[PDB]
Amino acid sequence: DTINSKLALTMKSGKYVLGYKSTLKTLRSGKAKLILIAANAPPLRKSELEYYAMLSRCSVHHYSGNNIDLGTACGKLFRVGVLAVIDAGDSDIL
Amino acid sequence: PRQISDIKQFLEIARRKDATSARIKKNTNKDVKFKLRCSKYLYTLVVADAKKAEKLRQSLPPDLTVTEVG
Amino acid sequence: LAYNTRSNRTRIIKTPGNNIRYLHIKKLGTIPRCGDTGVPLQGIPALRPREFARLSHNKKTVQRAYGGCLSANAVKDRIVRAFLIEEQKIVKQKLKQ
Amino acid sequence: KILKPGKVALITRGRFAGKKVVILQAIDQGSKSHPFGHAVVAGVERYPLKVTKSMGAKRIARRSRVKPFIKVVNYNHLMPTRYALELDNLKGLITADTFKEPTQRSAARKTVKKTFEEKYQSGKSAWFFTPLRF
RNA sequence: AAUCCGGUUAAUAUUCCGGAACCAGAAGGUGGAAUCACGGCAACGUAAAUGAAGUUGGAGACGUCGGCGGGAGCCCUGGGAAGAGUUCUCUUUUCUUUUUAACAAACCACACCCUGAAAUCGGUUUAUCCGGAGCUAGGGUAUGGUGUUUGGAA
Repeated sequence: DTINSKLALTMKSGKYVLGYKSTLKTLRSGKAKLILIAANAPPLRKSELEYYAMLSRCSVHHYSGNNIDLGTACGKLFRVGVLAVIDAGDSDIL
Repeated sequence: PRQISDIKQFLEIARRKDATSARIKKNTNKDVKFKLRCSKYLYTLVVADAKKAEKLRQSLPPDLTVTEVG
Repeated sequence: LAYNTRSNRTRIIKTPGNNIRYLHIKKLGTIPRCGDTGVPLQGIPALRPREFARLSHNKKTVQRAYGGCLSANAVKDRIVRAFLIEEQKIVKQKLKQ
Repeated sequence: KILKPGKVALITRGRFAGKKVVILQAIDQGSKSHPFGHAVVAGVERYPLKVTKSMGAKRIARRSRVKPFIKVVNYNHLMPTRYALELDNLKGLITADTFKEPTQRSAARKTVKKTFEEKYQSGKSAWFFTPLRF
C-alpha cells in the first residue's frame, strides 16, 4: 500500500513512463531509476527488462497484481504491464 | 507478343537467324506496324513517320521475306 | 463434365466473335505462411505450388536469416530469446561452478 | 548510457540478423542521416571455421578468413552484451566521410578484416568471433 | 504442369485448317554475373549471387452462416450510326444491331516497418473494433483483387 501511494504521488510529482518501448528507451538512456513490471508480464519481456535493468543499474520492482491492477494503482484506465520511473519527485519511492 | 519500341533491336532480331517472316501494316492513323515472326514470339513495332518507316524498309535484310498489308 | 463441382468455376467472357464463352479459372495461389506465428510472410507473391519453381531464388526468399520460413518479428523474438537463454545458462554455470 | 565504444552487441534486425558486432562509434545524440539512436557497428558475416593442424596452411587461412560488415543501425535494433572488445586499429577509423566514400568503405572493410584476422591469429575474442546459434 | 480466337463438315472440333500462345524435361552453345553479391535504420529490394550429410518449415490443406466492399457478364437506358418499318396529319418517332480471346508487356491499392508516445480518448464499420503487448498522424514495405495503356488486332 505504501509503495502504491508513493507511486501515485510520483505519477503527479516526478517523471514516469508507462510503456514497453518508452521504458526500453528510458532503460537504454539510463534515466529510468526504477522499473515496475507486473506479475502477468511475459517471461521473455520480464527477462529482457531485467537484463536491461541490470546493465543500466536500475531498481526492478515486481508488482503483485496484473497489468490491470498496475493500471488501476497508477490511476489510468489502460493496462500497463511495465512502467519506468526516472524521478520520484516529491514522493520517496526511490 | 512483345510490343517492341526500339528500332535498332528490331533490326538485330531481324538479322538473327530466328526471324522467319515480316509483315508491314498501314492503318488509318498513318502509322506503320512492323510485325516480325520469331520462333515463339511475334514482335511488333509501331512507327509514326513515313520517312523513318521507308528507311527501315531498306534497312531490313533482303533475305527476309517481307510482305505488305494483308 | 456433368454435375458441376467446385473445380468447374467458370467465368463468362466476351469473345471477338460477339459470343459469350465460359473460361475455367484455376484456384488462386496462397502466399507462404510463417512457421511460428502462422501469419503469412511478406514479400512472397501468391502463386501456385507448381508455378513457384519458375520464380528466381531471390524472388521466393527474403534476404535475412530464416527469411522465407519465419517472420521478421518471429526472427527477432527467436534471436532475442536464444541470447537471453544462453546468458542464463552462462549465469547458472558460473553460480554452479 | 549502456552503449559505449568497443562494446560487443548483437544485431536483431535486417539482413545481418543475429550477428555479433562491436560498437565502433556512438551516434546516440542523433544525426540528420539517421534521426534516431543510431551507431556505427562492425560485425562478422562469415564466422571463421575450425582449424586443424593436419590441414594445410592455405586451407587453414581460408577457413579462418572472415568477411566483416560495417553499417549504422538503431539502438532498438541492436542488443548490448556484457563483453566488450577494444582494438587500437578500430579507433579513429570511423567517420562520416568513410561511409560517404564507397572507396573508403571498402578500405575500412579491408582494415577491419585484417584486424579481425590478427585477433583470430592471436586467439583473442573467441566468443565474439564464434557464430551464435539461434 | 500447360490454349485461345477465327474459319471449316451431309455427319467431328478447346482435336481439323489459319493465326497466336503455354507447360514439362533434355543437353551443349552465346551473352551477362560472383570469386561462395550488394543496398536499405527497418519492414525488404535486385538479372545473377555454390550448399553435402543431417535437421525442420510452407504450399497442397480444409466447417458453416450473415452483412459490406471490388470486378466481370447479363438486364435497364440516354445519345451516335446503319437498315427495316409506321407516317393525310402528329410522331427528331417504331423495331433490330453496334465484337475484342488465351497470352505477353509497362504502370495503378489490407498486413508489416521507421519517427512518434496517446485519455480532454481518438480512428472507425451497414454491423464498435483496436490502441503503453504502443492510438490518431507522418514516411515507408510487401501483398495487385483489380484498373490504365498497348501488343495479340483487324
